[PDB]
Amino acid sequence: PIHLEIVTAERVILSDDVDMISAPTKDGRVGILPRHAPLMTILEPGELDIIKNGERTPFAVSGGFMEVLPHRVTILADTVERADEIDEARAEQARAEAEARRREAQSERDMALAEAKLRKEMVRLRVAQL
Amino acid sequence: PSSREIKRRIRSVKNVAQITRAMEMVSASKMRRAQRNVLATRPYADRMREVMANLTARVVGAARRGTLLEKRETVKSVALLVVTPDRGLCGSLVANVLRRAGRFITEQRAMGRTVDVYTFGRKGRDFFLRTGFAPAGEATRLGDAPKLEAILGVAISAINGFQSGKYDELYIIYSEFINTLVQRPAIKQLLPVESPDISTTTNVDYTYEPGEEEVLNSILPRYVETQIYQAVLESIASEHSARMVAMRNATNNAKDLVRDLTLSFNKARQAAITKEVSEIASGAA
Amino acid sequence: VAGKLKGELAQFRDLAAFAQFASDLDATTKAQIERGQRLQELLKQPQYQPLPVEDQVAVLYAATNNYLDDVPVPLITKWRDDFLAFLRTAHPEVRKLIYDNRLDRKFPTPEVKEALEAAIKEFKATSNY
Amino acid sequence: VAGKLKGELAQFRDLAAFAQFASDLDATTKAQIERGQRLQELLKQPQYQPLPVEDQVAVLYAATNNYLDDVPVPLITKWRDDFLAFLRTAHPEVRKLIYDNRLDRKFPTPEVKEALEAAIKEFKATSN
Repeated sequence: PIHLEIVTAERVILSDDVDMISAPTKDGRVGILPRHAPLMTILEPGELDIIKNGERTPFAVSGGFMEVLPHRVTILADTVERADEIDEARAEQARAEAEARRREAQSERDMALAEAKLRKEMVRLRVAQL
Repeated sequence: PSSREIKRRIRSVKNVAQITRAMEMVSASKMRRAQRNVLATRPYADRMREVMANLTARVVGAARRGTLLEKRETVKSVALLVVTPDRGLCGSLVANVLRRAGRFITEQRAMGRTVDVYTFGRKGRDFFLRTGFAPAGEATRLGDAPKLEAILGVAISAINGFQSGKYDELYIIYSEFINTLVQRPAIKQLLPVESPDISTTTNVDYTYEPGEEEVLNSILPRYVETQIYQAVLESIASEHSARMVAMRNATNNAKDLVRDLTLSFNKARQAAITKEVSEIASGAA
Repeated sequence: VAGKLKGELAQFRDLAAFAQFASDLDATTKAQIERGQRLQELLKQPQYQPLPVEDQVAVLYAATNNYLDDVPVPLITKWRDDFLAFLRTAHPEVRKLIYDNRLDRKFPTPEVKEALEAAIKEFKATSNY
Repeated sequence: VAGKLKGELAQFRDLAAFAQFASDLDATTKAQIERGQRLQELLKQPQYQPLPVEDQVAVLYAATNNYLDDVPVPLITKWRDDFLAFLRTAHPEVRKLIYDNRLDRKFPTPEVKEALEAAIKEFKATSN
């Protein structure tokens, strides 16, 4: 019954309501519950746990911070991963990030963007007799 | 003025308008995603902004206010960040940010402090190389939606030099996104002094599990990276808006040129046909 | 049949300057450009090869509906040429059926519609592209 | 000698399109445009100053054989004038040799090739 927010430098991962947090604290793992006492802590490369009515989703956090307040619990984790996509083996998002992304998002754009700059540049000297 | 050479001019300029028409909308499409990326990154910067405000309020001792937050005395050497679009056709945005950086450099040299610049994008990189003031660090070929890892190659070097005493203050010059039509350069302090304009939110205290110093030393490098990441991403959105404005102006200029050339082509053909009937009538008589 | 043909050709001509930038464009814009390119390739015709009215009707019905989308652009002409042979040999009756009711006020019709649909589906299933 | 001159000048006219706008070209294109500028400036002859065949041949040989690459474009004309003065005073014999055997099928004779490149190097050492 505490508002959880997993925010990353690229996007927001999850912002739902959470029962319990098994945070990987630097000195030692701590539990975070609906009305936990105020806290803000560094994380270490580890495996954070979120409990949804008895179900655990390994939101492994490469690292970052976590500010806990009696009202909400924002995850300042600088880098966080997920054991989804067959424990990241399928890496469906990464799969697209490899093809659907990082292949056509910029490389297709860059060649097309540079190509337009060409036929722009060459035509101006071809019309450089007006 | 031969009623055919102007026709080639009309065809060429009409091509230019069509190319610029494509240029205007592709930048606008990338403008939409750049603004979308800015909005997505906003919670990450905003959420930790009050964390600095909360942390800076807790730590007040000058001796323990070490590492990046040290407000160094007798300033000697400041490193400044310039972010520039990789390609041209942006408009006055490239000139404005370089002029803003040039003014800032001259002001500091008047103060007696030596300057250094770290550049993002090729445009800023070549400009300083031609000036003769070689940047110590550069990061070109940045994508339309670059990741935080891309800027780490420059930010880490800036912070390490700051920690080692090579640099005592750190700045950024970025194309601030005011509106879709106005993109003014902006200067921001990177020395992590404090960010309490949010009134430190609730200003709630915390139990620093790794410790006061450890939390401070692990958040300041992250804070400046987020500030650089936002500024570079803001510059990307400002770049596309500036390119969109330049293309829209160019398209209108091209369209005006077409009408101007059309009238000259029209007049030439009437002048030619007036001659064309002239001698044949004269030859007939 | 050809009202949709004319409309799609006009739309593609409106976006003809974006043919070489179709990759980084809207999905609907890319689809329209692809459809226009397929149509222009379809309208390509060799010399001394007249097509009767019923055959052109069948080809245009196949083109307007989403049937040639899977067929690549460079092979649209060969697709059409092979489909004409298929109609001429495999289904001689559908061409006559189209020609007989070409003057009917309601062109689509229910019978001819199913006959031509079945012929097109059979041709596309038997052929590979 | 002038086949390379004509080819390089035409190529430079072709690459003027990239010269006008693009400044990200690699070093080979930069040197290509620089050589084209060298040649086109070298063509900037003044009025009432004709040059005999031997002088033009020697100057074009010096330019095409990369002996003029280090000279900046604004000073190339003065460099050429000084080179003509050098040939008219220091080494008239190389001019006489060049003019004597300008009709040979293979002009770059080793005898012709020497005492000319050496003269070019001597002039380069003398001035700048």
